[PDB]
Amino acid sequence: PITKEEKQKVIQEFARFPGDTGSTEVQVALLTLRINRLSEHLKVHKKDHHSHRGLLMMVGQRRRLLRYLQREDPERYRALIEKLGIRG
Amino acid sequence: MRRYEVNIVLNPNLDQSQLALEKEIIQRALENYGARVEKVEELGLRRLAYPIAKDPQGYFLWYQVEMPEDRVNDLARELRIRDNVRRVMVVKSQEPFLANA
Amino acid sequence: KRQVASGRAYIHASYNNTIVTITDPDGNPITWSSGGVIGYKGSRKGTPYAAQLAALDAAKKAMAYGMQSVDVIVRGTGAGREQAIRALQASGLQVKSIVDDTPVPHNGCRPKKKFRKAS
Amino acid sequence: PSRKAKVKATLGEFDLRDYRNVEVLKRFLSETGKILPRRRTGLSAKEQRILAKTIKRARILGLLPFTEKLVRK
RNA sequence: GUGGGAGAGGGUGGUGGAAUUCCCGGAGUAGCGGUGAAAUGCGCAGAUACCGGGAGGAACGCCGAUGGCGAAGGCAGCCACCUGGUCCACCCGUGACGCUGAGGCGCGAAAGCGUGGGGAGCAAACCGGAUUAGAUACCCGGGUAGUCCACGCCCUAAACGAUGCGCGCUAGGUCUCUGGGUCUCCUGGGGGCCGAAGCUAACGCGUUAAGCGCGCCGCCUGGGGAGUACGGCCGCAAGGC
Ligand SMILES: NC[C@@H]1O[C@H](O[C@H]2[C@@H](O)[C@H](O[C@@H]3[C@@H](O)[C@H](N)C[C@H](N)[C@H]3O[C@H]3O[C@H](CO)[C@@H](O)[C@H](O)[C@H]3N)O[C@@H]2CO)[C@H](N)[C@@H](O)[C@@H]1O
Ligand SMILES: NC[C@@H]1O[C@H](O[C@H]2[C@@H](O)[C@H](O[C@@H]3[C@@H](O)[C@H](N)C[C@H](N)[C@H]3O[C@H]3O[C@H](CO)[C@@H](O)[C@H](O)[C@H]3N)O[C@@H]2CO)[C@H](N)[C@@H](O)[C@@H]1O
Ligand SMILES: [K+]
Ligand SMILES: [K+]
Ligand SMILES: [Mg+2]
Ligand SMILES: [Mg+2]
Ligand SMILES: [Mg+2]
Ligand SMILES: [Mg+2]
Ligand SMILES: [Mg+2]
Ligand SMILES: [Mg+2]
Ligand SMILES: [Mg+2]
Ligand SMILES: [Mg+2]
Ligand SMILES: [Mg+2]
Ligand SMILES: [Mg+2]
Ligand SMILES: [Mg+2]
Ligand SMILES: [Mg+2]
Ligand SMILES: [Mg+2]
Ligand SMILES: [Mg+2]
Ligand SMILES: [Mg+2]
Ligand SMILES: [Mg+2]
Ligand SMILES: [Mg+2]
Ligand SMILES: [Mg+2]
Ligand SMILES: [Mg+2]
Ligand SMILES: [Mg+2]
Ligand SMILES: [Mg+2]
Ligand SMILES: [Mg+2]
Ligand SMILES: [Mg+2]
Ligand SMILES: [Mg+2]
Ligand SMILES: [Mg+2]
Ligand SMILES: [Mg+2]
Ligand SMILES: [Mg+2]
Ligand SMILES: [Mg+2]
Ligand SMILES: [Mg+2]
Ligand SMILES: [Mg+2]
Ligand SMILES: [Mg+2]
Ligand SMILES: [Mg+2]
Repeated sequence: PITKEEKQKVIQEFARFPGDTGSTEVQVALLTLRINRLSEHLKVHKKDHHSHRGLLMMVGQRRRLLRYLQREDPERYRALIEKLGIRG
Repeated sequence: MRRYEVNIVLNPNLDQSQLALEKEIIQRALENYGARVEKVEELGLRRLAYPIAKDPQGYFLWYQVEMPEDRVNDLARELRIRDNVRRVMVVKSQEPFLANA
Repeated sequence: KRQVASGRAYIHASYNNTIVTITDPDGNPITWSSGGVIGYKGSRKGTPYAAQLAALDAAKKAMAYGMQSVDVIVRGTGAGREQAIRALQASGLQVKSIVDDTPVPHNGCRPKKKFRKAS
Repeated sequence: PSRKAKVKATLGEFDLRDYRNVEVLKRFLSETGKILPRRRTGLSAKEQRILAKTIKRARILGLLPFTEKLVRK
C-alpha cells in the first residue's frame, strides 16, 4: 500500500514551507501517488470495477485542484505539473 | 515486513528421525523465503475433532514470524509440498481481544 | 449365521416409508426390513404402524442371529421414526443409546422445486 | 429459548481472538457442532462476530468440530 | 495532515468440511421410489438401507440479526496478497478550491448471444406416467439448452423507498449498529419504531420529511390505438434506445 515513510517523503517533497501538510501542491502530489499506485493495480485486476470508481473520483479531485492552481498562480501550476509529470 | 503466525499439523506417527527431518525442512523453507522466527510453540500430538488423513490425532507446531508480505502465500504453498504435512494455516497476527477483562 | 449379539440399528425414516437395517458393530448389515417387506404397498408404508412392524421384523430376524443389545441411529424426519424407536425398545433387544445422525448439507445442492424456497 | 445459563457470565477472562484454545471455545458450541446464538453465548455483536471467525479457524485446524451427533433422542 | 475504528465493498491465488451424484470394495436381500390415491421409473447383470475407499461438480449449515458494506446492480466457509469507500478524535495545513450537471464516458440482476472449457444437483424445450369432461397445465418419473469458469457481447426489470442530488432550518421518546468522552449520562456517524409543529385527496409523511426554504438536473399534460407504425442510432442475433 502506502506506508508512513513513503507518504512523509512525498509530503516533505512538495511542501511549500516546513510544516505544510494541506497546501494544493502537497494534495496534488499525494493524489498523484495514490492514482499511480491504483492505476498500477488496475493494469492487472481489470475486472475490479469498484476500485476503478475510486480512480475516477481521485482523478476528478486532482483535476479540480489543478484547475484552481491554474486559476490562482500559473507559475506554481507550471512548476507542479513539470515536477509531477502530469497532463499531456 | 509483517508479523504472521504459521500453524502446522503433522503426522502423529512420525518417529524422532523423520520428525526432526520435517522440522529441519520447515525451518529451511522459513529461511529460504526470508522469514525470521521470533517465538516458537511446539504443542505436539493432540486429539482432533475429526480425522485428518485417516488419523484421529495430529502433531501441532506453531511459529510466530516476521516476513515480507509478497512472499507469504508462496511460502505456505511450499510448506504444503511435503507429504507428511497435514495442515498449514498462516494467520496475520493480531492483538488479543479480551472479554471479562 | 454369525452369533454377533451386539450391534447397530439404523432407522431410515422418510415420509414415504421406513427402512430399518440391523448391522454388526463394524457397520456391516445382518438383516433389514421396511414398510414393503411387510404386506404394505402404497402410501401405507409411511404409516407409524408400518414402522412398528418393520422394526419388529428387523429385530426378530436379528435375534435369530443371536443379537442381544443394539445402538440406535436415526436418520430423517417422518412419521414412524419415534414409533420405530419405541418398537425397538419393546422389541426384546436391549437398546443402549439413541442418536440422530440425520444428514444435512451446509448449503450444498439445489433441491427439487418441491423442496425449494431453500437450499 | 436459551433457558439454562449464561455462557459468558460463567467463564473467566479469555482472548476471544485465540483459535488454538480449545477448552474455552468448546463452551460456545451446542451438543451438535453448532456455534451458539447470542441469546446463549451472552456476547455482544462485535464479540460474537469475532467468536465466529475464531471458531471457524479452529475448525479448519481440526481443533473444533463442524457438526456432531445428537444423543439420547 | 496526524492518530484510532467497524465492515458479506471489490479483484487474484490458495484452502476446509457437510451433503448430492457416480465409480470400486465389503456385508446384506425383495423391494425401493413416488402420490390425494397411483402409475411410469429403478431393482435377481443384486437395487433400496449400512460400512470402507475414490472421483468430480457446485453451494457454503450454525454464527445470521428486527445486523453490516456498496452509487446502483448487488455482496456471506476459511487464509494470504492487492485495492475502493467511510466514521471518529486532535484543531495542525491549504484558503471558497463549492453545488448541480444537457451531451460524453463507465458500471449495470436474471434471462439471452459468441468462442473455448466444464457438467454433480437442478432444469425451459422435449419424452413419458397420472388427473380431468378435455389437461397442450397444475401432480409424478426422466431430461437438453441453460444454471458453473475464462474472454467478448447484450443494457433490460415491480433496476422499488414505485420517493433525483446538495445545503440550511423546524419538539421529543424508544430500540439498535459503530466511534469518542468528564463513561449512570454527554457527544458524533449509520439503521428502525411511535410521534410536536406542519403537510397530504386520503392513506400516510414527520431531524433517515412527503414540513419550511434555496440551487441545479430529469420527467408529466385524459383513456384506448401503442411502447405500435415510420425514420434514425446501437446489436452477431434476440432485440434495445
Ligand atoms: N478460490 C479461488 C476463487 O476463484 C474464483 O474463480 C475461480 C473458481 O470459480 C474456480 O476454481 C476451480 C476451477 O479451477 C476448477 N475447474 C473446478 C473447481 N470446483 C473450482 O473451484 C470452485 O468452483 C465453484 C466456483 O463457482 C465453487 O462452487 C466451488 O466451491 C469452488 N471450489 O474457477 C475460477 C478460476 O480459477 C474467483 N477468482 C475468487 O472467488 C477466488 O479467487
Ligand atoms: N477491505 C477488505 C478487508 O479489510 C479489513 O480491514 C480493513 C479495515 O480495517 C481498514 O480500514 C482503514 C482504517 O483502519 C484506517 N484508519 C484508515 C484507512 N484509510 C482504512 O483503509 C481504507 O482506505 C485505504 C486507502 O487509503 C484502502 O486501501 C483500504 O482498502 C480501505 N479499507 O483497512 C483494511 C483493508 O481494507 C479486513 N481485515 C481484510 O481482511 C479485508 O481485506
Ligand atoms: K397501512
Ligand atoms: K446494421
Ligand atoms: Mg410410500
Ligand atoms: Mg445462499
Ligand atoms: Mg439465498
Ligand atoms: Mg468482503
Ligand atoms: Mg456396492
Ligand atoms: Mg438368482
Ligand atoms: Mg448391474
Ligand atoms: Mg463426472
Ligand atoms: Mg438464518
Ligand atoms: Mg434489493
Ligand atoms: Mg487551524
Ligand atoms: Mg492564512
Ligand atoms: Mg450523464
Ligand atoms: Mg447484464
Ligand atoms: Mg447470466
Ligand atoms: Mg454461453
Ligand atoms: Mg429431475
Ligand atoms: Mg418435472
Ligand atoms: Mg448452444
Ligand atoms: Mg453447445
Ligand atoms: Mg460474462
Ligand atoms: Mg422494493
Ligand atoms: Mg432505504
Ligand atoms: Mg426509508
Ligand atoms: Mg440517528
Ligand atoms: Mg443513534
Ligand atoms: Mg398533527
Ligand atoms: Mg410517523
Ligand atoms: Mg417516461
Ligand atoms: Mg390519446
Ligand atoms: Mg384522443
Ligand atoms: Mg419493448
